[PDB]
Amino acid sequence: TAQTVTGAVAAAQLGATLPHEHVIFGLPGYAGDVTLGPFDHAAALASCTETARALLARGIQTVVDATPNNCGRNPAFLREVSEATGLQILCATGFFYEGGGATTYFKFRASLGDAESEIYEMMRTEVTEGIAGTGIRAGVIKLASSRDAITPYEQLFFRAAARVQRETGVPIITHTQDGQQGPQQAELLTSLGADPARIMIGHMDGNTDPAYHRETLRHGVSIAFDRIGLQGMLGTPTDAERLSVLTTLLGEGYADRLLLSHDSIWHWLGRPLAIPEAALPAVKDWHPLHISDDILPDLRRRGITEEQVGQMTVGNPARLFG
Ligand SMILES: [Co+2]
Ligand SMILES: [Co+2]
Repeated sequence: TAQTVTGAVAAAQLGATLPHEHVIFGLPGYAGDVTLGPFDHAAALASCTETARALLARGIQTVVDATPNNCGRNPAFLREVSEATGLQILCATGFFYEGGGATTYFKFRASLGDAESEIYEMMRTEVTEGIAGTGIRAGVIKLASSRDAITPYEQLFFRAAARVQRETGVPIITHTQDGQQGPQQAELLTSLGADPARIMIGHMDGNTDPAYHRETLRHGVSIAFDRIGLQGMLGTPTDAERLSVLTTLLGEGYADRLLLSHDSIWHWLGRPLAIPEAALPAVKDWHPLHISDDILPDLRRRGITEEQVGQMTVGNPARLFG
């Protein structure tokens, strides 16, 4: 079964799934901006339930919320959104690339003792028992790595996650930075005995060389083109380039290892931030209805079959998260 924020759910009840999205999200530091950018709970609930309804209208029955522990993750809010709409939501346990922000805590602990075991205990507890005393369990572990390497600090989390994966069977989803380190993540996690049929290497659409994807897929893992709609921001490809690589890989029989998502943020934490005019095109399709309305029909137009589409959007998530 999949562990969702409203309880366990049968694999066959997951339905069409978006496997990497952010219902709410804050970059590390947002909490320090609380005076002028506090959480507007009513406004967030309204906006997020509206979005959940739009997804349910499109046949989407489950979303995997990939928000790390230090980026504003809020299981009780996700449960409110789920209970209000019927949309099934899985949440994550993990911390963001370091790299990234809010890293000083476990880096310091690592310097003074066995941080891997501490991380392992957090992950295990949040997967098996619950988060922050609420009884809401994480349904996926979230890992992230930097662009130029999986750093020794980041590896603490990879080794702790592999251990929890061996003991519980929990799925693992990842973040890759600027289209790098996919093969290394897959190789590291598999070498540690993690189950490749429960690993989704993320942000693989960030690289436009099919050979990079094929190398990752070699480890038996799945890969997600999960920032679909985010176009030419800070090195991201366009969707057209994404789909060009995807059609190639589909044509090589990889449909049962490919997944699709947006990495969208439905409500931003902190003060609202205005998108500069020049950047509007990059973010225009970066929202969770884009795959349903624009992408899937475009793949069908291209000769991708209904069976293949259902494999990416329903078959694979059932197997990976269920
Ligand atoms: Co990410
Ligand atoms: Co993300």
